[PDB]
Amino acid sequence: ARINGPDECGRVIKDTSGSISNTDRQKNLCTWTILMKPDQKVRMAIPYLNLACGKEYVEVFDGLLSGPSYGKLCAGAAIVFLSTANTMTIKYNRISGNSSSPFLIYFYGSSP
Amino acid sequence: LDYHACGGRLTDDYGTIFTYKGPKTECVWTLQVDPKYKLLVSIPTLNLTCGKEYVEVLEGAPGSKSLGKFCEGLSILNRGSSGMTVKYKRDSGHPASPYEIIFLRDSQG
Repeated sequence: ARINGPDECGRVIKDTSGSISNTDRQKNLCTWTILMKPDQKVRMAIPYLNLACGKEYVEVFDGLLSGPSYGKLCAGAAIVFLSTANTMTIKYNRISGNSSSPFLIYFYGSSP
Repeated sequence: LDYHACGGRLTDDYGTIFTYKGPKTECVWTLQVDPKYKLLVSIPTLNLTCGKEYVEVLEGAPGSKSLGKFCEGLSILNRGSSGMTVKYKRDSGHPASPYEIIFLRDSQG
């Protein structure tokens, strides 16, 4: 379903599909780990990202936070990611500030 | 979600269309979205056998204005409205090459 970003920071989302909205009122640090059935891989996409580069960034990890990083990003369109296993972590971080740049994250389980 | 069928009317916030491997040589997917939003179609790193197959993007239902036909392209990005169609066609006797088309509801929140 539709997850409200700020409410779920630090938690593991178990939905087979849904969307995470960042909101313009996000914490300075927020992490979401998506957990799928062991036979699945997670597919994630951000239709449009335009963060105040230099202040904010989003980073995706293949697995948990200790897993390989896909890199920090701040802008883009049709950004897509595929994990190698049934787990994926997304981290929003803002160096100083009160407001957040809003964005949506879509996700679903891809069972080959 | 992931789709592997030969065409259809799809409604999804984030969908990934993969190579249909069945006997049909032409597949047409009509993408729907809540009309309040626009669709973002992405066909990254396309590599088909030019001359034997192609992906075509239409403004609306089949028979509508064709926006383009391609077989290779590092990145093709399109923003359209609900009802937009993606079409894949190949010659009889030519096995479909691997492709991946992504459509997303374009939104920021």
